[PDB]
Amino acid sequence: SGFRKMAFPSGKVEGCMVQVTCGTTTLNGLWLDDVVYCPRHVICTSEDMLNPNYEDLLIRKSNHNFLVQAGNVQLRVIGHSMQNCVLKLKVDTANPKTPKYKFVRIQPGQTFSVLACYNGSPSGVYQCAMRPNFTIKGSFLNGSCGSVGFNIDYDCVSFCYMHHMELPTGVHAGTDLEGNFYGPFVDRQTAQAAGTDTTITVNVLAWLYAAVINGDRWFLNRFTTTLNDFNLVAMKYNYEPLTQDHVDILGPLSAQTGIAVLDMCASLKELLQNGMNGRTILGSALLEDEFTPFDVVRQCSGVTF
Amino acid sequence: SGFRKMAFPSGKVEGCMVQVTCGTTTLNGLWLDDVVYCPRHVICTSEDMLNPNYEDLLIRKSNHNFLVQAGNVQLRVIGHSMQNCVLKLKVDTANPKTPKYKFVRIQPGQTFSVLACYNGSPSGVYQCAMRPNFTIKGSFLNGSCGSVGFNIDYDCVSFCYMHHMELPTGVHAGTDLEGNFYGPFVDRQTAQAAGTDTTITVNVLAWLYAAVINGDRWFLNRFTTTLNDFNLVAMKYNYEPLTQDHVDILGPLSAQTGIAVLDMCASLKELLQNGMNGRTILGSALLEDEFTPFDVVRQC
Ligand SMILES: *C(=N)[C@H](C[C@@H]1CCNC1=O)NC(=O)[C@@H]1C[C@@H](C(F)(F)F)CN1C(=O)[C@@H](NC(=O)OC)C(C)(C)C
Ligand SMILES: *C(=N)[C@H](C[C@@H]1CCNC1=O)NC(=O)[C@@H]1C[C@@H](C(F)(F)F)CN1C(=O)[C@@H](NC(=O)OC)C(C)(C)C
Repeated sequence: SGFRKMAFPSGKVEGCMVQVTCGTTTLNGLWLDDVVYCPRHVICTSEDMLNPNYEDLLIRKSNHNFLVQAGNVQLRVIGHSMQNCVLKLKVDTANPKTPKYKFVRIQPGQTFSVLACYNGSPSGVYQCAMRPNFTIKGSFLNGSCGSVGFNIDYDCVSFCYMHHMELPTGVHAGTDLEGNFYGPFVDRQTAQAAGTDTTITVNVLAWLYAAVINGDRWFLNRFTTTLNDFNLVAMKYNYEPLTQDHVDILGPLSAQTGIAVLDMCASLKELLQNGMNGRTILGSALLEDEFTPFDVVRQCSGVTF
Repeated sequence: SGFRKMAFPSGKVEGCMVQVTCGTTTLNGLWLDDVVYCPRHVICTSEDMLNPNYEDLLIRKSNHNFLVQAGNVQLRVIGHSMQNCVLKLKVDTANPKTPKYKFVRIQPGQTFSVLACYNGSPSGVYQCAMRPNFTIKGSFLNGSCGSVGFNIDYDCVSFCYMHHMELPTGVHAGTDLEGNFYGPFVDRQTAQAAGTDTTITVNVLAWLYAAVINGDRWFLNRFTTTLNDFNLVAMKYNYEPLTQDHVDILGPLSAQTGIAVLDMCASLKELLQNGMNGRTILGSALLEDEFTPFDVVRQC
């Protein structure tokens, strides 16, 4: 029993973290086989950030301008190239600690673990959901760029995120491992607005099932609702519209507790209109939306890697 | 910017997790040098648990009744001894992945990372605080016993907790790595009550500093308070009394922000008396007490 925000064990990702220095900028790099991936803004000076021409900036750099350090040993850069917003530095040594991996582009609503790093040394691990407006609510300071987001499938690490910048709301933005930003953001220090955020309805439903499995039952009522009727309420409270795909994804949890998805939607519908009235659910005074139906199932089956 | 409940990187501890089986019971063990540490209740049947005589039960077990596995490698058990509520299994191989380590008994109010494990394999990592009543609010299922709590200081792993059981209220109990339970608990399946819990006042203040460093400042008022008057209010709302030692520990945060501890206690006094009025601090609708001043400084 008990329900907690839990991150994947970071060991396999810790063995891939290196420090990448160019000029006065020092950030983190991901060393897989004989390539070190890092954000391309590492080649900028504080002034360049305002409006960089990355192609021209990279032309002025050579392999000797990139100081790559794996622990106490310096790695030699023998080639460099730019793939979207990512810099790929070829090194002369392949990472002997390279795990089985893949590069994946996650969807909004999906979660991942972030291994926050500074000077190529891991400092902490936490779980994030990719918000519907393609930002993340992380904890990142100067030097944290190049820190990666990932999920594990027993043996294989699916790298889905690399940290690049922080936006007005204190929210974070970054790319997949091919350098394509999530959202409408650019790696330039100019004002940029993230869209209006929305609550991940399917994740709130998943978390209400986790509450039932754990003994928190007070919010359960005898009503049901239509996917269409519920969406009229969800739109008023800024919740993402619920689809049949979402209902099918929630099937395993619904089957385990014997509570139908439309029945849980009716319980959620009343929680949005009447509020929680000072009561808590799983130790929280708000409705949580950063647990996927898969995060809940994993923590209700003991899935190991 | 951003403030998150963050666990330490688990790689160093993952290399120490092994599977320990005794009869039909399978749980986790901690392999450091040539010794595997695990809960002593691994030797119990579902029947023994109700009222175990561990001394008599362990007498009936030999080294061969303990199967220890690290990955697909079988470690040969060549010795066994019981220290308090912990079993120490001597194996024929020293763990080559043994980090620099120490065993620590943490104080109530302090935090640690838990590497949750099943079948000797790591499942996930989360941060916990040892409550004033010596329980933790974890996420542990059947087979999670043996999973450990730890802190990391650069290269050294300070192991502070080993999971043993779940209490009537859904909370968790366990021992330090010497087998001594935190709190009044015993490894027997009988009803046991954890005391009335209290809020960790020094941690709530550290979290208020974290909020100000992040731009959440609506709760900051122009008032100040004394230690004696703040403690009169804190007593009413079931908070631990704030001491000069607590004020001293808040020093680095107080200096980094330029906000006196007694000015922050006036903000906290008004938050307790008037309530939060549906507002949030760092995305939370309640006052959080599971971040120590050190946890906050580490992320600021
Ligand atoms: C990477 N090491 C940092 C991480 C950043 C530091 C403060 N909080 C964080 O998360 N990344 C940067 O400093 C980027 C690099 C520049 C750019 F993104 F390429 F343009 C600007 N940086 C920013 O994050 C800026 N954000 C911004 O311009 O967003 C539009 C700020 C935070 C203003 C320095
Ligand atoms: C260890 N693998 C489990 C962990 C437990 C299972 C569900 N969630 C958990 O935290 N530990 C146990 O099953 C212990 C072993 C027995 C004893 F502690 F040695 F006595 C009893 N177990 C319990 O946790 C029981 N709790 C209990 O009796 O508390 C007083 C329960 C959870 C009732 C099986």
